[PDB]
Amino acid sequence: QLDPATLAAFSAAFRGELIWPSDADYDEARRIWNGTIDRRPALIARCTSTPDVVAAVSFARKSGLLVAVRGGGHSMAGHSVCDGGIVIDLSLMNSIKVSRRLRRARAQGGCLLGAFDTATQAHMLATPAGVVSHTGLGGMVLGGGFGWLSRKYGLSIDNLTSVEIVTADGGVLTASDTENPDLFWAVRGGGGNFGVVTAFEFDLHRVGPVRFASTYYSLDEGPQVIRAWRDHMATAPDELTWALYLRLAPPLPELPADMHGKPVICAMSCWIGDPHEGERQLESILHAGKPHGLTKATLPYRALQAYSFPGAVVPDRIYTKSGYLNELSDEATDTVLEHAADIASPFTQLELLYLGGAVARVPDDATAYPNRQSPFVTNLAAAWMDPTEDARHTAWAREGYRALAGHLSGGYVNFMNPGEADRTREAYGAAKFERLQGVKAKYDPTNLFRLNQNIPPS
Amino acid sequence: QLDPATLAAFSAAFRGELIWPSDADYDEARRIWNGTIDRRPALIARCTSTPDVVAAVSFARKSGLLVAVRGGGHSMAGHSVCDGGIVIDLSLMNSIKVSRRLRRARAQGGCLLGAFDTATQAHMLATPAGVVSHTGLGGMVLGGGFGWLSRKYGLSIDNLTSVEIVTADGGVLTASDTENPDLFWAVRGGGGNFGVVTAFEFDLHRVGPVRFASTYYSLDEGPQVIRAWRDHMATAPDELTWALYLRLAPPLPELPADMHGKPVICAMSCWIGDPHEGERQLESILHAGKPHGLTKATLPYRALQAYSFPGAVVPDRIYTKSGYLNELSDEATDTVLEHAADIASPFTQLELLYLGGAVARVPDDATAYPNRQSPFVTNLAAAWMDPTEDARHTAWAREGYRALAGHLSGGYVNFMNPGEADRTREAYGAAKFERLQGVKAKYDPTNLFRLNQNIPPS
Ligand SMILES: Cc1cc2nc3c(=O)[nH]c(=O)nc-3n(C[C@H](O)[C@H](O)[C@H](O)COP(=O)(O)OP(=O)(O)OC[C@H]3O[C@@H](n4cnc5c(N)ncnc54)[C@H](O)[C@@H]3O)c2cc1C
Ligand SMILES: Cc1cc2nc3c(=O)[nH]c(=O)nc-3n(C[C@H](O)[C@H](O)[C@H](O)COP(=O)(O)OP(=O)(O)OC[C@H]3O[C@@H](n4cnc5c(N)ncnc54)[C@H](O)[C@@H]3O)c2cc1C
Repeated sequence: QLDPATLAAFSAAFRGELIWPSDADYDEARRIWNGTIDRRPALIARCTSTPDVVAAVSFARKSGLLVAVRGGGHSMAGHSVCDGGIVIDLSLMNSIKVSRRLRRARAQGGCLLGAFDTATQAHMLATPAGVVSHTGLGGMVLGGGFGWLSRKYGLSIDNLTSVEIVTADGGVLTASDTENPDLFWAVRGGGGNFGVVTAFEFDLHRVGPVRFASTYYSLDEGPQVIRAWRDHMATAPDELTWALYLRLAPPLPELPADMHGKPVICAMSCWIGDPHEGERQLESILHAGKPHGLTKATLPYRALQAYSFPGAVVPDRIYTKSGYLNELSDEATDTVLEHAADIASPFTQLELLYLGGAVARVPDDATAYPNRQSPFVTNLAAAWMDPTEDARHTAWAREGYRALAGHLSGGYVNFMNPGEADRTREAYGAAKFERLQGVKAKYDPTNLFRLNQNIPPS
Repeated sequence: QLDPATLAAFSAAFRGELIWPSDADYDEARRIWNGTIDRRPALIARCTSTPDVVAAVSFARKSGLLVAVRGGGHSMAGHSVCDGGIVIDLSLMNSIKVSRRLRRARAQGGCLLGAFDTATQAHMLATPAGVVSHTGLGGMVLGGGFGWLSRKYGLSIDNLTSVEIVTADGGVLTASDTENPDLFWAVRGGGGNFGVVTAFEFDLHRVGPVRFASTYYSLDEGPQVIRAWRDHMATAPDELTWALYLRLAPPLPELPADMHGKPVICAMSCWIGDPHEGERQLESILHAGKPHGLTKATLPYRALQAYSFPGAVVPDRIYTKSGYLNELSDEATDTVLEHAADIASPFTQLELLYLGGAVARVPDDATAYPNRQSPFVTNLAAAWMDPTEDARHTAWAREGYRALAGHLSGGYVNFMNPGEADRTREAYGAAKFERLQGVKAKYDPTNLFRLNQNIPPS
């Protein structure tokens, strides 16, 4: 229940659409990618411009409404919808302006990654981002953003040159390396904690065809494959990216039918560079076990981005446990394989990513992103359909994480689950957390923006 | 030179971005995909809403400025930029709202196809459109729209249920099967003649992974290959799509070095349905010649959409000559193969497409789109870099068209080049042209919207 004159001012300033609990499209509009999050906002505000976002931020502040901000809706913690507050929904703000000559993209805060990649790839350009096309640019970038171009070109934030952001007081600011640089440091890794980013500006790279391979190894050869991977990646050129996704084999025709539904290692790899050299490089890492269901192709970068994940199934419910590693020992490898063998849903993956490369050459305190120096990421990404099965899949992720606890440190804020609100200090570390609290105290002293991996002020 | 009060009235209502000739980004903003078209507008109005388009249309009408309308800028005739007028530039109106439950997408008139496919594929949904992701949804749909899903699900227009359209008098209309149906018939194939479409609504289809192959055949085997293709497609199920792209072989590692840069047939095919049936279906048509550089993949639809074309290179300059055929005779085939052997540029293709299927089952009078009953499309699509070579690549497409033209009928308005303004009556046929002229008399009597394949009123 809201103050009528304040609501009137808000509606008058707001050119976008307002979705109320009684409108037919409220239920669909309040659903986010993590279907285990069922929440009922008081109001959904579909913003169409920066002044729309200003109006919405101001209205939430005057009304005392809990603020959720939504880009693409992919929050693994469920942060983009609230019970009883306002959803500042940016999904209609999807435009990208690309300069081919200047190698620049200016993208609104509601963009979906596939819209961005399409727009830059019209000119054979790109900048690093995540591997699934319908992820939102917004939350991803603000937490760091990594994927197929990161070992070559860094995190998304390593290519961000400025933002336009609406702060909790209703003001609009530009943050860059030369203008409000403390805020610029903080948004590069600090999440939505300091305001609503309504435009991101990135430097772009020329990225022609990329030689790519995806294949599946039997878990019988699991030890030799994973050891080959971790050995190789410690000295591999930045141009090679090679990731392992332990999962049940999808029922696709390139795979023998007797392997369908059984745990396997799906290995995906690419070479950012000359495709003839890439072919040589990928053949050099494809044979540590027998590759089943091998697909090799020379792909436009936009098609590489659109390819993940084999099977093309969107799961309804998810639960993720994740952390970094500094090393992947033989015993950690057996633990990984032991829990991979117990995967139950065909949409679960136990992901082993190797970052390093350009990501680790950025000095640690240049941004708010922690753990550049830990090259391994393990993500126990449980995903399933049946709501009566939540406990069994959640358990797989939780137990696997616990079993590897001796090897795991830190944690990517963008892979954190709904129950992980207190992993924040550990993820960032004490020095970064303290600096972030100081920027929080300057720019969001009332913690208006607290549906995120939250950094309280002071 | 503009009346101040008229300009002030525009600025009072307009909330978008203006680009003037002295502005930094003028030169990139006025460039369109057909780089041979070098024109200099008085003003680029980058609209961000339906009221922006209303103000821009009324401003152009009141000011006497010639109106260009831009969606993705892919006009093969160069229609989306004008000398001395206003470009009503829709590229920032890129938002797509998808309802998974309703299997509906509402897309703004400025969307790029890859933005649209990213948004629908977030819900494993799709609807037919062209094969290159950076194509604009607006000009494509308005001329009809065909691609990988068309044999199965029709043209884009066969999945179109309504539009929001700003007409030349500045009013906003809805056209659907229930509201202004006369206009609705016309916008489904009649281009931007009737007003600026600010929103399209589409029915969507559930489209999971699709089995896909691309391979290259030597021109030595051209005759048996093309004859096998035309014979197979005559009775093929709707679920198989199979296209031939004659071109120079790209210098990719999957192809033998001795074929790089030589004329070949690039055959691409896919099955829209079960991927195991798809594998059986494609294996059966892959071997009409010896398949070199063979890539087979089981792809998310969004990645099939991002795949075209092998080499992933964007030409600066293009020149197109196209038509339909009712049958592809042996004599036509020989001519095709003879002119393909003369291809000079690595970006040129001679395209041989087979539509039919669900496109041909829509009654001919049901939309403004002509030649549903001709299943063959040939497109001599010259593309290149160096402006000093225009004559040699233009001559190639002209002479191939002339040597085939007796077998050709009609022409897709979206493949017309800048010198084909005179092909309009013939492309549409007498009946459709006459009905379109009456809709023109009703909705754009002053031909404000004449930078398109134009239908003058009455
Ligand atoms: C299928 C899938 C694949 C993924 N793949 C990758 C990957 O390859 N690499 C990677 O690094 N991450 C990846 N992620 C994680 C992703 O980075 C996070 O889920 C991220 O938060 C997604 O942002 P979003 O805008 O879609 O989500 P949302 O749910 O909308 O928002 C996430 C958070 O950011 C805030 N927020 C969002 N937009 C804005 C904005 N414009 N301004 C201010 N705050 C904002 C929200 O308030 C919230 O705290 C993936 C996630 C999914 C579900
Ligand atoms: C590389 C490439 C690949 C292609 N592939 C295919 C394909 O596979 N299938 C296919 O069917 N076509 C294909 N096309 C052709 C495409 O359909 C036409 O070029 C179409 O006109 C492109 O639309 P656009 O919005 O990008 O172009 P623009 O240059 O922006 O516009 C084209 C015309 O439409 C008008 N217009 C654009 N948007 C609107 C709007 N919202 N309301 C009113 N008028 C509007 C413009 O005024 C102009 O007359 C391809 C084109 C290219 C260059």
